[PDB]
Amino acid sequence: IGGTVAIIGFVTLSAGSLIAIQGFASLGNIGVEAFTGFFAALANIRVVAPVVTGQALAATVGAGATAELGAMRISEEVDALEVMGIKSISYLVSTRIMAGAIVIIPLYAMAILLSFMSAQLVTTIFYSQSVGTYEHYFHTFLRVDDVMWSFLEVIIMSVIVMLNHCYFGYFASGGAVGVGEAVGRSMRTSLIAIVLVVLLASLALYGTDPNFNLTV
Amino acid sequence: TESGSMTLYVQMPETLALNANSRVRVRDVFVGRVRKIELINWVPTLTVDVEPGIKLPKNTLAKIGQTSLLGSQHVELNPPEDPSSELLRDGDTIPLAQSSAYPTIERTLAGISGILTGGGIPNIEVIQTEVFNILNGRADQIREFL
Amino acid sequence: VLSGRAGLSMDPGSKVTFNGVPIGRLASIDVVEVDDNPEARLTLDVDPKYLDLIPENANVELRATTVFGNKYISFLSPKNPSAERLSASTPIRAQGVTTEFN
Amino acid sequence: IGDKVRIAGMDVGNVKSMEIDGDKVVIGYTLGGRTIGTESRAAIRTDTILGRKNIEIEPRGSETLKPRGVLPVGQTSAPYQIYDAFLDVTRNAAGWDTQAVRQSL
Amino acid sequence: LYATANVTYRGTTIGKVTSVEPSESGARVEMNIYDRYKIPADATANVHSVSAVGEQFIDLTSDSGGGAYFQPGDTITKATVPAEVGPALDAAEKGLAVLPKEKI
Amino acid sequence: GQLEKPLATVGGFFKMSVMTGKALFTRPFQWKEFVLQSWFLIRVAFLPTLAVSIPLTVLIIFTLNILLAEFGAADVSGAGAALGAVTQLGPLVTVLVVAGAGSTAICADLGARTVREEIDALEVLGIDPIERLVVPRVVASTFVAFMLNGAVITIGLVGGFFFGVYIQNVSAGAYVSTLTLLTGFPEVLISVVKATLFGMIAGLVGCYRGLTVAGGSKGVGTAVNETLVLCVVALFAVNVVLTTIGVRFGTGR
Amino acid sequence: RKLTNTTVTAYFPEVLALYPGDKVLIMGVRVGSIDSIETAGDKMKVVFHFNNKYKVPENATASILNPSLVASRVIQLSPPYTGGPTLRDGAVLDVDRTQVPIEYDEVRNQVTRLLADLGPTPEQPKGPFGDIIESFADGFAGKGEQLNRTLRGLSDAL
Amino acid sequence: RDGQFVRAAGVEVGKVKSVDLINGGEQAEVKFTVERSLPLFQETTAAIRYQDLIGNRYLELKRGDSDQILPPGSTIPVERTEPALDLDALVGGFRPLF
Repeated sequence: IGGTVAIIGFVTLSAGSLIAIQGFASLGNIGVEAFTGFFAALANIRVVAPVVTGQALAATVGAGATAELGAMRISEEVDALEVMGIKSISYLVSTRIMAGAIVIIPLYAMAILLSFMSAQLVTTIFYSQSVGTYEHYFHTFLRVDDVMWSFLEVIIMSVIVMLNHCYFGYFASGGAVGVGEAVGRSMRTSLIAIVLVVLLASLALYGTDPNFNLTV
Repeated sequence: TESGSMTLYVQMPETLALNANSRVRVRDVFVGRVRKIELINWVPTLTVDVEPGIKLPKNTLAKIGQTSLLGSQHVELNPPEDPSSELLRDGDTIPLAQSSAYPTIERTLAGISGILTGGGIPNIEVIQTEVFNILNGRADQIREFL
Repeated sequence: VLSGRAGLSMDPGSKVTFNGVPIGRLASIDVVEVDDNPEARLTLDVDPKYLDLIPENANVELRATTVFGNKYISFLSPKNPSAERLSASTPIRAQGVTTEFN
Repeated sequence: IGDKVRIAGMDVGNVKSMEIDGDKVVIGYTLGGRTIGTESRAAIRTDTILGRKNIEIEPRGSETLKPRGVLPVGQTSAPYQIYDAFLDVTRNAAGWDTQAVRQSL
Repeated sequence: LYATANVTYRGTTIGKVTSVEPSESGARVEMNIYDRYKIPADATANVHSVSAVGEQFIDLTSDSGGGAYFQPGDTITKATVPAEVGPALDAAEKGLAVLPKEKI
Repeated sequence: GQLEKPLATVGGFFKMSVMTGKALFTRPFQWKEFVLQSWFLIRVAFLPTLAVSIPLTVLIIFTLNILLAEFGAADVSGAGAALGAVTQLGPLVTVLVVAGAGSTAICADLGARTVREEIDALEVLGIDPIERLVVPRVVASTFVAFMLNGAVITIGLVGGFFFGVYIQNVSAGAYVSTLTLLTGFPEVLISVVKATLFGMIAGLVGCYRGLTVAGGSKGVGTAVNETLVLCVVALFAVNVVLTTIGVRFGTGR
Repeated sequence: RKLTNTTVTAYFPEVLALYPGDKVLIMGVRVGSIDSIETAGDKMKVVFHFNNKYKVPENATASILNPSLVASRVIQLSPPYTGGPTLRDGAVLDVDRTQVPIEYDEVRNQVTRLLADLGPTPEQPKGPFGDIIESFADGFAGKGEQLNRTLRGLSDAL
Repeated sequence: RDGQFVRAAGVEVGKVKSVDLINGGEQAEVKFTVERSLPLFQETTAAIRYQDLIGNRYLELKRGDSDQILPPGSTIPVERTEPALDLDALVGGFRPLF
């Protein structure tokens, strides 16, 4: 169906649609509905897109890695590697970490692109808002510095998630039954770690300077 | 809410839908909180907690006002122009004579709208038009007629 | 900064400005009894880069941003600025506070 | 579309359609099963300062307005916009000779 | 005016404000303008606000709309700033407060 | 033919869910298994639920407070604090910590039963697994999702209040008095509906994937991973649909 | 979109908060959109289009409107069509037949100017309006009945 | 609307049960609740006040002067009931002045 790319795309499109939908509804109820493009961007970059992309990446890539490493552990393939004079951790876990570091930036770029596209499409097609007003309030109140810091957060989070899932899959036990339990535990830990990382990074970055100006 | 805070009772004529946990302000400084807004014998009574270290004359004026147009409300406890030597102690009451409320934006606009709709405003322009017809190019002639 | 009243919609985190540009933020507000009269005392945290730029006789006003927005502390240069520069030990006062909607 | 339609200040329906017919706008709404007279007066009015609009109906007459009935343009009114008011004040005050006004007073 | 605010010509965006800093004579504003847009040398920089909520920007207005053009790295000495709200509220309150209402 | 392959598994899931509903409304209920599965899901997805809900609501409140303080309207923050927490934060944290923990646990447990031939042991004894196993697990999933959504909303609101008041120095009375400005009965009702549907769908997907495990040496792990991915995708789509339906009603309008 | 809608070029002294893609209205009903906005000397050239279903009078006025406090500004063709010659495709509207919103800084400037020019001063502490109110209240106090009687008698005699 | 607060001198004492139309739609009858401990009187008057600037309302009760207790279930006549601001009328009344 596309693999990690398709799942990431669907989940980020859903998150952007939710932002646009609820945002436009609430602002139209209040009356100040031209700020939707301003509201959506700060919703995606600050809170929604990093966390949502992290959970989808956790699920797909981390659960796949945990299952693969557990299957290798049960099938005595790690023992086969150790017998043939190979550092099992270097061959498996370090390779997974390098692959994740290489792959995370394109994945999060696609996630950000699709979240922005979904929010804009929902606001300016289904809700029939003019594209000019949306683009103005989007490009005026969005700072590329926020996007760069968000990319750094996502890279750190992906490294942590890959480490956690490789740990849970590498030391699996109990045959084929234990692999599923390892996957579940790894998923719980990954959710907690992703949310904590995003919270700490946002607290550190904008604790003093909110990096947003509207009034005088 | 800290130890040493004093408790006062303010008999407001009305509260203007003021909620509990609103801010008590002295010199526009948030220095207290309103605890309860129970209505006793059809006259609203407010229980107000004020932080320690504030001196208020016994004839202090209490006034319910608006903090911002799209925002909250508050209770101002401001000394009058002739403060008394006696001070408000714990449990003392600010009577109905010293309690008042600022006009709301709705009440002000309602008064203005009453003037506009019940005051014959559409006549004014007509009057002005006719005045413009009297004085149009005739000011010197009117002066010499005087 | 001492003043007769703090002003409504003036809370910690309010911008302190010089010539209209932010140079700091408001830290805290307190009520101080001066000659048996309560007054407002504001503590400002200012980046020391601009301290050498602010004259000693700088006018201080607790002005309003918008009709709906909050208030900010505004510093301006007087007609005859002093050679001395603003610092932590200089007593300063607010010339005026914008009138409330009440 | 979806703005409130009211009778005596209480909600009775919503706005369903707005179409251009000649030099007029035909606005179709619902009354929620209620009945108004054929002499009723409609008025588009500003609800809040942020720009919300709603229709107010004042029922008049003894005849009953049948479904798909149309109120005449002479029984309906349009609001005086807040931006129109600000425009009037500012454009009029910009041309004032305030020195002459003060001297005359 | 703040950094990342819009630079406009007669209301249309032609650039963005890079930095706003204090000075002894006021404020110093540095901005970047697309090279496709040339502004006349007699233009003035007016700080404006889009609505009552906020969204400040800076508009370069030239009545002539022609002639010599500014060069990169130059400065616009002519400036204008809005009337501000606090003084207006004070003036309105003081003007209304002096009217004798009993006489009215 | 390309679409016909996933459609077979889709039809198997739908037929299994229909049989589960028939067994729920026709055959006697399994109270003991329902209690056991309810307590299992509670013990497996309660602490992670709080550990994901508290930092997430703190982050949302921090972002909202700073953006509104720059905006100037910092007294209406509680409105947003309610508006997200009731309708999105609650059900979405429920989605995450139910699909990740409880759905995967159900899939792993039923896969363990399948690979150990316990399902065949039940089937040769004349017993029907769909009535004895799936129905209590789906009902327990729904019940636990309902309770966890309620707890998430409450904890998020309280944590947002405490953070905003004791850290960002907003006014407490403005927080508690503006909570009901944009949130009412429609919001809590749509939140309850979201939680119930999410729990039911997660239980159904977990049970269906657990019963159809492939064995081998990676079959159970693959089944758990597919369960998690399918649950995430389906719950996000259902959340989008229900959010549209809920905003159609609205408290503000 | 072309061949299905009529395109019109209009010149404005100022085009603020108006962007391509903003709506074009007739009597408040959307009929089209705005294509482009580019500087033309000291004016602003705005090319927009409206659906060919609707007809617009040849002497129409394209006015920029700001519907509310925070909204998307629109272009409305002010006179609704009632017959006669129609606005043909490729028409040009100059500054004489265009209008712009009032803007908020203009409102602030005029409020400040009127409150300063017609307000109290150190030499005139009450202001011109306060002084005229005081003079008319003091100078006609007790003369209401006398003035009424005099006016009635004058009207009857004349 | 229904469910909005009824406050006596600004202090919440009940809720609005329902609003219906009477006299052929020319008037609106509001049925509301008041805390049983609070008696109303023959000169008690009702008004409808803004809760905020985004469209929320509430009912406001003023005691009046007479001490004659209004029996429960009675109706306050239109002679002592007044509406809210009606902002559209306020804005439209400025047209001749400007």
